[PDB]
Amino acid sequence: SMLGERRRGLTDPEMAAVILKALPEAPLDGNNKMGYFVTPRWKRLTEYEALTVYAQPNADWIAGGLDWGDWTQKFHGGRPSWGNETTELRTVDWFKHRDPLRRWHAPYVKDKAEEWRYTDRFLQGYSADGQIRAMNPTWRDEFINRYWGAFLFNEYGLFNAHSQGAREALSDVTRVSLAFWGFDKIDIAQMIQLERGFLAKIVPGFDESTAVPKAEWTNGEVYKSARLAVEGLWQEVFDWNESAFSVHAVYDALFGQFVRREFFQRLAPRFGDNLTPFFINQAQTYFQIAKQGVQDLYYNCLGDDPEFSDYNRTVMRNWTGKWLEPTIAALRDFMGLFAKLPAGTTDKEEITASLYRVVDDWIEDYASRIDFKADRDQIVKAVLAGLK
Amino acid sequence: SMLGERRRGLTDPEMAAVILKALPEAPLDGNNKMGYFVTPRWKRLTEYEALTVYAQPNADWIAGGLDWGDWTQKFHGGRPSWGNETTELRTVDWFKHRDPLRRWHAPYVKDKAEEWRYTDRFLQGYSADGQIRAMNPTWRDEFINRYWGAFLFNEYGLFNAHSQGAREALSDVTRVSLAFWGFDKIDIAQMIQLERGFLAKIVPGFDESTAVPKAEWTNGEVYKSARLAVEGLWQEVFDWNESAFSVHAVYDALFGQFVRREFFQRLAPRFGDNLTPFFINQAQTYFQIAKQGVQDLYYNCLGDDPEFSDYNRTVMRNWTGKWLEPTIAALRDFMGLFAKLPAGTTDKEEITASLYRVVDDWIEDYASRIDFKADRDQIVKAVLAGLK
Amino acid sequence: KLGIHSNDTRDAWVNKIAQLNTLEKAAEMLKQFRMDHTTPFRNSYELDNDYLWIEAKLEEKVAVLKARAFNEVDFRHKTAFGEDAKSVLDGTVAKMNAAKDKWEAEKIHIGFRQAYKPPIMPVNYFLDGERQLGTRLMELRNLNYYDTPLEELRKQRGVRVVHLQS
Amino acid sequence: RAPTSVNAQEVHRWLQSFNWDFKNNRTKYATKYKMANETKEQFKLIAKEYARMEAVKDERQFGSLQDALTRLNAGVRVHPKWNETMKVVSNFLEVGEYNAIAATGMLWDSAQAAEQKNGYLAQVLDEIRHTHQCAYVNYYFAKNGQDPAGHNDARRTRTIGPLWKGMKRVFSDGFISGDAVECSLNLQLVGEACFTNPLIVAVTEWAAANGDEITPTVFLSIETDELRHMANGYQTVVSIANDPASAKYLNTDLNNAFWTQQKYFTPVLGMLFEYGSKFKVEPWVKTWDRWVYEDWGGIWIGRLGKYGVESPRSLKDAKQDAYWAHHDLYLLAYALWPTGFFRLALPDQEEMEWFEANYPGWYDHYGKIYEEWRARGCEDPSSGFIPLMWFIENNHPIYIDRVSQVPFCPSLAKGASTLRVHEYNGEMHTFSDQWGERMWLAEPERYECQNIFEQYEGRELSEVIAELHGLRSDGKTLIAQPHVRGDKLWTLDDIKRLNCVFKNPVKAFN
Amino acid sequence: RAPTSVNAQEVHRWLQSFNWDFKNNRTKYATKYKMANETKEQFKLIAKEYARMEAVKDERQFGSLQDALTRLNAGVRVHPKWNETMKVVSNFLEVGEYNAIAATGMLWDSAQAAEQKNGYLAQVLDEIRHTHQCAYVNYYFAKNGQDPAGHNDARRTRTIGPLWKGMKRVFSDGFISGDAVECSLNLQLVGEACFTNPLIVAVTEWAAANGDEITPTVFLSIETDELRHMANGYQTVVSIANDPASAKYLNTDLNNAFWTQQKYFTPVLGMLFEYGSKFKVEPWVKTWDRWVYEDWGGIWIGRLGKYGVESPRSLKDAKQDAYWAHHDLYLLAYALWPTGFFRLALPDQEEMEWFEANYPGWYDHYGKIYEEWRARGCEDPSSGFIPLMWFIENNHPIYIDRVSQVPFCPSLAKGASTLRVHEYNGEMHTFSDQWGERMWLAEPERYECQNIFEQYEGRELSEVIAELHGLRSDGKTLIAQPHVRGDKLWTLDDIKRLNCVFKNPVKAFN
Ligand SMILES: [Ca+2]
Ligand SMILES: [Ca+2]
Ligand SMILES: [Ca+2]
Ligand SMILES: [Ca+2]
Ligand SMILES: [Fe+3]
Ligand SMILES: [Fe+3]
Ligand SMILES: [Fe+3]
Ligand SMILES: [Fe+3]
Repeated sequence: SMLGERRRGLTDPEMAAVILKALPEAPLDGNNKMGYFVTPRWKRLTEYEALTVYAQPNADWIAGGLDWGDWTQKFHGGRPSWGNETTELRTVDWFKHRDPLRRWHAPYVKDKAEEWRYTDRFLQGYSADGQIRAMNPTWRDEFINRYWGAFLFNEYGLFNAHSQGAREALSDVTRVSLAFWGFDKIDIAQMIQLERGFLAKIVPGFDESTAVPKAEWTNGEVYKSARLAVEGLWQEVFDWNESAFSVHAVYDALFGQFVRREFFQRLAPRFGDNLTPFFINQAQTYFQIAKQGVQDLYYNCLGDDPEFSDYNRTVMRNWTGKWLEPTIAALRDFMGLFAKLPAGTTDKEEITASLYRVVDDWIEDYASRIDFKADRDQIVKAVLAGLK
Repeated sequence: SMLGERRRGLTDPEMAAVILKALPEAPLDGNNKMGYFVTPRWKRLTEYEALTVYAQPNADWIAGGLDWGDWTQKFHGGRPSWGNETTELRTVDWFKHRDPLRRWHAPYVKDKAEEWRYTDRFLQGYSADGQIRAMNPTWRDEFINRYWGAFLFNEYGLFNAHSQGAREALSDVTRVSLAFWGFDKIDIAQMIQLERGFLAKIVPGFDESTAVPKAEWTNGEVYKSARLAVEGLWQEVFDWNESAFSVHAVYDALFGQFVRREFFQRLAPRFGDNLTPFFINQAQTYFQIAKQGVQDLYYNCLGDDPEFSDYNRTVMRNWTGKWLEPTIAALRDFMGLFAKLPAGTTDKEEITASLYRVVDDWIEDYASRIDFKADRDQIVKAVLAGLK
Repeated sequence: KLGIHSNDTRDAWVNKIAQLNTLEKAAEMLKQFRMDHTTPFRNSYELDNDYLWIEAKLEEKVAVLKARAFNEVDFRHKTAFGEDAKSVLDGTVAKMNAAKDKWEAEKIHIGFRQAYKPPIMPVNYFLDGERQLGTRLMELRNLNYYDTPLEELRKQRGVRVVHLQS
Repeated sequence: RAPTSVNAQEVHRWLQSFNWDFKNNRTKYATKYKMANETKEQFKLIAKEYARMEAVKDERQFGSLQDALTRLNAGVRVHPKWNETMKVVSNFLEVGEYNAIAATGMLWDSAQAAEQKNGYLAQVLDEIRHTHQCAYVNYYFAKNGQDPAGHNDARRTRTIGPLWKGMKRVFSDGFISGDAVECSLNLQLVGEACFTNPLIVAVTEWAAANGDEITPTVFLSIETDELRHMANGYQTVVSIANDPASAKYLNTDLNNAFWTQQKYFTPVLGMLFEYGSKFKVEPWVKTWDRWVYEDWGGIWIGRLGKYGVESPRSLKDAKQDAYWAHHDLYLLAYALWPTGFFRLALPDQEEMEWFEANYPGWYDHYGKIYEEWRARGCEDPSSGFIPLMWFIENNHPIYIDRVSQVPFCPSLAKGASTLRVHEYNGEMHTFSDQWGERMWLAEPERYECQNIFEQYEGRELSEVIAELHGLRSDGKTLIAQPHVRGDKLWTLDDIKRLNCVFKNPVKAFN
Repeated sequence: RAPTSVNAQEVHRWLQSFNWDFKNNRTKYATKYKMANETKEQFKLIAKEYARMEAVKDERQFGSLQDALTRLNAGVRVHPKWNETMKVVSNFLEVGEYNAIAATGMLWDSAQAAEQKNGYLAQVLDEIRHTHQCAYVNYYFAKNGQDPAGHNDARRTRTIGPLWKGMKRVFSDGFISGDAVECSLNLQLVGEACFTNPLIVAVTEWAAANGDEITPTVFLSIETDELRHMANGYQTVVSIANDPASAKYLNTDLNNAFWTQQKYFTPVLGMLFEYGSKFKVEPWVKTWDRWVYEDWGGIWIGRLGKYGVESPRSLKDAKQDAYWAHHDLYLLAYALWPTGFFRLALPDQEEMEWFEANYPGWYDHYGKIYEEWRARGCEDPSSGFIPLMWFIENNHPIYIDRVSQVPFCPSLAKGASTLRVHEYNGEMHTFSDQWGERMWLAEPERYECQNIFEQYEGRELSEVIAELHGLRSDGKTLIAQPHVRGDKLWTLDDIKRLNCVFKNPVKAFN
């Protein structure tokens, strides 16, 4: 009917009158701030912290927990739902971390949603503007379809490396950040495929199938060590912090940043490719976003922990060395790719310049943070040994 | 108080009961579709059409109007508020136009808003990723600051050419499309300045003042004929359709597309500039969006009008010939810019091929639609004379 | 058939318009129509309820005929009567700037519209004319706008005062 | 290498320099004034930021409408009378919003300083937003309300009635036809600053009082954009203050604009508020005095004194004529109820008491009239009676002001009873006041609007209604009604039974 | 050069091929099952499209909340009892949403097929959204409601009471501790399909009936995401059905999961609905039978028969224990009211009549007890009486089930009254049913959760409350109350003067 059969207490005269009659004269407490007991990281408490901090029901035996007692149900054997035993790092409070971008679910999906629609519009304008006409065929059919495509498996593997951390994270603030770091990685993998699919629609014989790019990743030489390093960071690491730290503060900070920015991004324009850079722009914006979160957790919180600062720095310096070697090996193999480039595309002076930018940025943003004295010249040299 | 003083009929028991008692048992009419009398362009009436078509109070003496009688107040002298006398074009119905993208105000600001926030994230990621390091100093300080900068005045002039149209358009659908075409042009002009302001922040010594680009626009040679054309299109044209048609279906489709896409977007990448292409990409998307609307109004609605097709095509051919000459002059002068590039940047063959792309696209998307007999080699030949 | 949007008068004129097959005859009929049926100086108010619509239909015919008869340069710069539009515009503005009072000015502006409204004069020149003629007309009309008592203003306009109440 | 960006203000800092000089860089519109080339604007906006701030408002607005408000059946639980009032309030406002787009496009063309052009541009975009918002209110009530007829086709059914003509004068033609500056005064300095801004807020109060939470949601959002337009109006005056022409013409254009706007809103708003509602918020008499005399005529205008702006010379006249104006008009609107696109109701017992209490003498005049019409059976379809007949039987002709289009019945009105009839070059003209009379005498060619009696002369009523689609979806029942109840709705045949034929009242004069 | 793009489906078509073979490519979690590596998912989403479809929902939701609902003072015009109920409903659900994140992360790790991992991943992100949505509900009621205490600090004040322990078992630990498949059954196959999905919709119903339009706005949005989670649970079974282990373990993990979930929700949900409201929507007895027997036990489970899934062998037992379960529990919850973070009320006259009508025998047992406590002054601070005292006086020990953590009183219960007490390696254990007893006997190390009597043993009541911050802003008045009126609120001192000291009831068997 026009009015419906259900009566609602906010609008129904009879029911509302009863409600109004039961209401107190004024609120029974003047403290109308949810999460008022949370220690703000900034001037005043933020919506991000109020809605996130302490959502995880940890008891006091897990640094920072406000609850008490053991878990109600544990794993067969006795393993606790969540416990200090799932990671080497120690802290005075697992709820200290703060995403500098203060991302809770709403802002997160709002930003990615805008990017999706912006992306849809870009592709539509790109295709209508016939800009594909300026892209080099070789670069398109060889370096974008095969090698850029193969890199999607790298990002995908790094995404999956976050699975255990999503289950084991010891606090809400750390779980949310971790989840978002991983989600952005599979997004990039999906964007790599999206571009291959776009080309398939506007370039007659172009095949979007992942067969070619997959064979390159699984049986190629360029990404052999890269794949091995990814297979390790993901399935051989059972420590959620080692996984997150080693992926973002070691491997992706070096290999990832080189392949994305120093190779495809830097060289794409020279081949009339404004398409690939559009997506790499997103991957880089994402890398930078996740970086601020990664730095705050491992350096600002754990690295500079008022009680375990020295201990954690020792563990992270340890992991750095442990994974710097497979990462170096990953770069070396990738070097072989430069030999497949058309003569004159790039030289060794450029390769060396790009390699130093990555390593230097790494030392400036990660290495120096935990006192991991690294030799820039030794690194660039070891990687450079992979060229023709 | 907790409940406040103002009582609302929707929730106040006494008032709501009074309201509910006066209500009919069901709606007094089952046709709950606003704008049900509007002829749908597509399968079903769209929200875009319902909220827009017939908002303009035109009487029947202005083709397609549903009202009757003269305006209530006219200009001193007798000029009508809106009238057939403000444009040479004729039609059986001024309300036939439909923006293929169906943009009313909400969808329009939503998309531009997404683009604004995406832009901010990009600049932050670009600056944090230090990508500026790869930009050639000469291209940055000479071609971006002076020549790309000067182009903002071109787009600003085209924006202003829409002022009279905003006032004179003979229907809601055309006024809305027209307003959005103009608004996107000033947005582009502001994005050019925004880029210069951004560079001033991340590049020591870079002056964001418009003095240089403005001196180039107003007194230089490269843009001399471009400026003469813009001044004419904007201030010497008093017919709102001649303005929109000539701007979008002649001048901007030829000169605009060449400068933005064939010069700056095509060459920026060759100098380590991923910044300018970011903004040009928005300009091109906007261009392609406007094209759809421009084509619907001038070709689908007017050029193919069941009663005035022949007449309108004759007029638009007239306008095309009128403005093609000044447009060719604008391109010819712009050819002078190529001599300032570092030797080896590009050559006569690339320049010619790119001119043909712009001319061929124009013939296909615009000229052919009204049977204008454009001679592509004669047009390119006339432009190439400007090469020094 | 006496409707608001459709009626015998409108039908009769549509038939009359269908028979104007040359530019000169059609343009002349349009100018005559404007003298006979438009502005407060119109020869009669007999077509008050339909003249606006009928005028638009007559305009349509003159426009299509002019586009077919004129070469491109003339379509842009000549009036339907073959006059040089710029000359007409400049000449009329000259007269306007010489007008001694608001009474002479209104006659000039109004007459210009009745004679040259598109499709007679090209839109570009016509609206440039609106810009200049309107400015002067207002400058003269709005100076000391309330100084003249209504009793006297009625005499100046030349109305016949039929009835007054207070 | 730290995250940096650029904001609107940083780009806007250079916007003034965007315009350049060239011989023909000048407005295309006739004007007695010269807007200063260095005029600045109050808000430092650019396209991108403008879109963001408006997009945020839309989110909240449409979210409320599509979700909670729809779940609460907010489109239905509104008093019948108010559902009808919104058909008129929202669609009439819509045309004002729409023409304001063209008006500011014209002002954008007039301004020579880039910042001033930019200020007008923001309004161009806002008025498009407002047009779509008002459209959405009607769209929403048609889709979810108790009576869609009218809400669903006002864009064409509004053409049947006389109230629409006057609305076009103040909200359409008044906004775009004339000296750009005169248009600015009608739109911004008078229209928005004096009437629409206050009107929009007031409507949200009356709507809430009558159970309407849809209108407050949209109108309150519309209101957030008005600050920019007020500034545009203020800057218009500033931009022309240093020009000699200003001292000669400004106050005249301002007085004409004030009388123009006021002539329509004084009677119409008070009518919509008091007669188009069940629950009353405030008596129009006090509302009008505060808006026009205190807020606008005093505060707002006073601030412009430094620029040569004076209080409209016709202000006193407006006040004297204002007291009974809306009451006088409702008598005419109800008598001509078959020509509307909404349903009207006679004041109920509780309402007559409210009217008499707030306007002593109301009952002895209007009250008794309504009681008589009720007895004559004006609410019943089988009565064969329409109030218009009463005007005929008692020799009370209804005229239409040639200038403002406002209907008036000088022989019955408690307010202004002035009538001036002139014959000029074979045409008769009727005026209701001395300001509108001067306008026509001095500018005959600006005011040739034909009235409903002139257009409908010799036409039988039911034929006009049918021709202009004044029927409900059943193709027989009239959209307009003399009562707001759900039963006994008048049909086209009931109006045809009656045999009412329009005649031009001025033809009686020799 | 036609405008072209690419959608989610076109990219998702190749998602399955993203995973590649290699030695250690296997789950890191102990499990008895093998999920097929060719398992597909029902929805073809990619990260970007997922964000957009959720962003659209957020827009509506937050729009309604910040605008129309706030303007209507929706946060205040809610029945006092419901304001309190939402402190429990929203925060307790929040932890379920939160642990579900970790659970699906665990399932994402278990799944080997890229599409199955993707299905779980979508839920990982959805549960994050739900965590924040539930948080926002408490946040909103804290900011705009009649009583922020509890709404503003439930995350820590919930640790004081016994009801929270059982919530953690079904909504936290049951979701993440054990075989991945057992967790999946607790979360998706049972939890979500049988209880949470229906519960969330029902809550919007009870909320609306009690004036709460805030909860419907948020919960109805949460509800639109559940279809993907239902699919995940269903596909979990499909992915292991072809494995031998399945036939040997599935029905056992399922039965244990069913008993686990129902053990808490059967009494708790009925209690929150019937006793946490003024206006009733439907008797819990009727609801339960439909949800559990009809909808889930029949239709839902029935469709999985082809995969070897059978009805939990404990179903009939669950139905037997259900009838008086919620009624028995409220007696305990009210008796221990000082340990909560919300205010409770005794049934009024209309409610008692409703309970008796729908539950014959209710009055003679529960009714008379409540009236006895009330006449004795349980609502008055100066009475010096807390119902807990009545339990001691009449020798009615309250125990905590070692497995489910659900409080039970065998000597008074109208429902189940079985009790099993065991000693093992120096520790006493109390069980309330044969299913839970088995779980503990077979898996002693999985259940060592200390109960409130064990932790608070020897402690004086006001000390526990003070220590765990069970106070309002003034630092003296208790968050929890034995009534929902605005006057005569109990203070920490009122409790301290009672000198109530906790004892471990199990020690009486020593
Ligand atoms: Ca030159
Ligand atoms: Ca060459
Ligand atoms: Ca040729
Ligand atoms: Ca006579
Ligand atoms: Fe507006
Ligand atoms: Fe406005
Ligand atoms: Fe959920
Ligand atoms: Fe779920």
